[PDB]
Amino acid sequence: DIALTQPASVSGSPGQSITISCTGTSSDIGAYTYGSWYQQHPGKAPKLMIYGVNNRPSGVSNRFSGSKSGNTASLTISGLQAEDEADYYCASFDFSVSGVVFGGGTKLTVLGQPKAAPSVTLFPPSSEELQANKATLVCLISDFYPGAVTVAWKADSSPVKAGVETTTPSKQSNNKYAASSYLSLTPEQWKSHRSYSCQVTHEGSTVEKTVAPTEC
Amino acid sequence: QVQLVESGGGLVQPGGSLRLSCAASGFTFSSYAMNWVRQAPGKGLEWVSLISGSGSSTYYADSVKGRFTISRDNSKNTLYLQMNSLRAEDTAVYYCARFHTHGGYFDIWGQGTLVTVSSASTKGPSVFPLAPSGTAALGCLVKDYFPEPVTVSWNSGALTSGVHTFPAVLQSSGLYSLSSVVTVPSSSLGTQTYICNVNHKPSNTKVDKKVEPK
Amino acid sequence: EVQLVESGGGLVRPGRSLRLSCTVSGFSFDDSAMSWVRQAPGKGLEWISFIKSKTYGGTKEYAASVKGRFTISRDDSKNIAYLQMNSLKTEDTAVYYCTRGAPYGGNSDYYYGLDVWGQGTTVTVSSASTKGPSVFPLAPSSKGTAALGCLVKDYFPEPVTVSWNSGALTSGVHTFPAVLQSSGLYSLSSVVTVPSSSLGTQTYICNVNHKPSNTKVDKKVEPKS
Amino acid sequence: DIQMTQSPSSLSASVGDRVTITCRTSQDVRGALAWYQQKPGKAPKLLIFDASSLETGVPSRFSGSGSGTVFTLTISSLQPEDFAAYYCQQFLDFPFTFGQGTRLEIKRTVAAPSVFIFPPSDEQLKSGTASVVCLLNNFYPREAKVQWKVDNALQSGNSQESVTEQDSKDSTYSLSSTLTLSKADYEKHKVYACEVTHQGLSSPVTKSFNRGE
Repeated sequence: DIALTQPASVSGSPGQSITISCTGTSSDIGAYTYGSWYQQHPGKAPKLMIYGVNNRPSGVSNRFSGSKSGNTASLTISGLQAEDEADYYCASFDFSVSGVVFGGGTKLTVLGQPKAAPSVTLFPPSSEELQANKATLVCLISDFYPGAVTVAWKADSSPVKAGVETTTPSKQSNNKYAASSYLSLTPEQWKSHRSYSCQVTHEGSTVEKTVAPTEC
Repeated sequence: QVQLVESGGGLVQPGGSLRLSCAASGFTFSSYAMNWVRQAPGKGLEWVSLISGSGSSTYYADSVKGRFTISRDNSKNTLYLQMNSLRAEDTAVYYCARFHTHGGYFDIWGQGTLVTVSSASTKGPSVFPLAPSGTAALGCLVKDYFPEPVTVSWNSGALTSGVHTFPAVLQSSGLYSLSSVVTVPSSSLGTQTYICNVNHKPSNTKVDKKVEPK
Repeated sequence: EVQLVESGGGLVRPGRSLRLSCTVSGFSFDDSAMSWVRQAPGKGLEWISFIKSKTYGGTKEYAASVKGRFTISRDDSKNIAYLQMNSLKTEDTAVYYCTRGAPYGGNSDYYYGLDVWGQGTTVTVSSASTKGPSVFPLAPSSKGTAALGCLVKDYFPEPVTVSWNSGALTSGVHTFPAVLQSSGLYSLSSVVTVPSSSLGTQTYICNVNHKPSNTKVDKKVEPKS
Repeated sequence: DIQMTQSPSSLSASVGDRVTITCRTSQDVRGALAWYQQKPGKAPKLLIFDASSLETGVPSRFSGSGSGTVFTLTISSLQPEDFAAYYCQQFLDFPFTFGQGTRLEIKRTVAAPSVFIFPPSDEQLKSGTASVVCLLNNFYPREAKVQWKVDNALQSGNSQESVTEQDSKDSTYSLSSTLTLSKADYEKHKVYACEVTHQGLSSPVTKSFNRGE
């Protein structure tokens, strides 16, 4: 038998080395284990970081080093950059049972980022959608960090909660977080209030984008 | 360059087959072992299958041991994984991987193909233009898409900058929603070519919508 | 436990044939791959040949330097390995090591190294017969620390034993490495450092023992008049 | 075929230094290198079996690293039992060639050599071959140039050199230069000189003997 364990999440800084430990467990482990470390950017194919204990693949930066201490293996990243935002996985290959087992993965989060206010875009119900009899009010939040921004929909200057859907923050390629909010309204409801607004709370701040039923 | 491509995927009613094929070029396909790696949406990676270079050495994982069958064709230079009795839990991205000669590590990974199982039927995207109401943002909203993914190409694919692709939205009703925004010059709004194309592979719906200033 | 002992070797003549045997104990012969490695005297390590297990095609292969003149075979049920050399060249004098190749996992065709090494056996190719060492004295004529020396010329095969004061003087005794002269024999130098006052006090006695020819040469080093 | 280059050929270190040896392969081997250790007279043993992994019979002070072309062996705290010859071997494809070989030797205070000239023996005078012996005692480092001068003219192509291993007491090396001349060649000379060039010597040390003194 063989099983792996990885830390929940590790955090460093944009100029410092950090270590992530894959801990292996087995019973009477006289078996031959080959260890590899893989990098995964959000929504992209995993890439081979380390094989063996300290072998780096060609075309991979020399900032990634590996070590084996007893059973536990370790990835050390020095010269940490914002480009190393990813998840890291450890894979153990057992030659006898000839099986490779992965771990839970670690989220390598850096702290060297600035707090940027979100950009909020509000879209009036579409003309085709308006003919469709269901109004979908679109609110897009772009370029925010750290990524936890709540959305409040206001109709007629009062809070509204029915039909509001918020997508979880997603890491944009440009080193920013973005999210979408959709408000579903009846076609008669859309021509009911004077003006509806989106109030976004990114970090303390509140950004208000207004759109009225007078789109015309 | 050495390339691994995955084909075969989409929506499968629980119990279907969905034979996946990964085609590989650039390396001698005969001498290298090939693995399949499955990633559930939002969870970690895990291993499914391994085929040796000569064949007849097939190793599956524990979760699937009488359901997935794996065949490499060196003559056609590809490798196929076949599922049977696919439970609702096995919805994931499937990655094709190569084992190096001195085995243990996945040298090259395929792009990935999406396998989703759900009793819901394929619903073609409904495309609506969110028209632009120095640079202004306008775009398209796709409602009622199931399952992912939908390609939203602005300007017939020519447009490449100023286009933000919003992440997919998991609606409560069971369908999806997606949005694509494009930042075009305020003075260029009256002359730009603003036509969007939505390709929904799961239902094979290729729609060309036109968004105009309002 | 895991033991490899090589047998054979000795002196042979150029152009003839010779056959080295390797005996193993502890690990199974059938699924363990084997290799033959050669060390020239004083030069680096050189890889000669590789035999794979019976279950991985049983192919035999060699380095390009010895291909066409070397054959490596393995015998099952005896747990031994044969290496055969035909048309030996003068250069091929060396220590031969028998090694076991380690497959990447428990089993596989691909190997990462050679784990267990036998003590190695020596193979010398030459033309000269057993010629007992000729001992010549190098007397200290300097003038402090003075050097008294014995030069052993035309010895074969190596090695010879040099003793100072019948084994008494083990301090300051330097035995130079054996040098292969172009004449085919061997040359060795023994040097001893003695005080200038001690140069004319005691008697420098050098004992040269040559086992191959059974030569016991007693050289009395004295200052040269 | 894979060509293997070993750098540097000679390593000088004391106990406690961190020593790095680099094996460079023209082809991209990618994790099929093995580092072997050989004590001067005994059989070698396998130190690093992957480009980075350790065998069981190996102390933890040996570390490996590697990427394609370049593989490195690192010793952090040099215990005295590691002074030996280190070789690399590739394993991607046959032949499994061996590297040139790197040597580790004690670093001590630079000590100049003592040069002694032993003239031809009377016994060997009638033997037929006259030997001139040049002895270099207590030298450091290893590099040393020994030149033979006959009648004030330099000679070459008739010299043999023997180098002893590192001394286990003084940490020095001794060099033996043998010049072999025929009876006619021995008679035809007037003065025989050995010229020693080394870092320790201020100037080339000339030990001369009159051929007939």
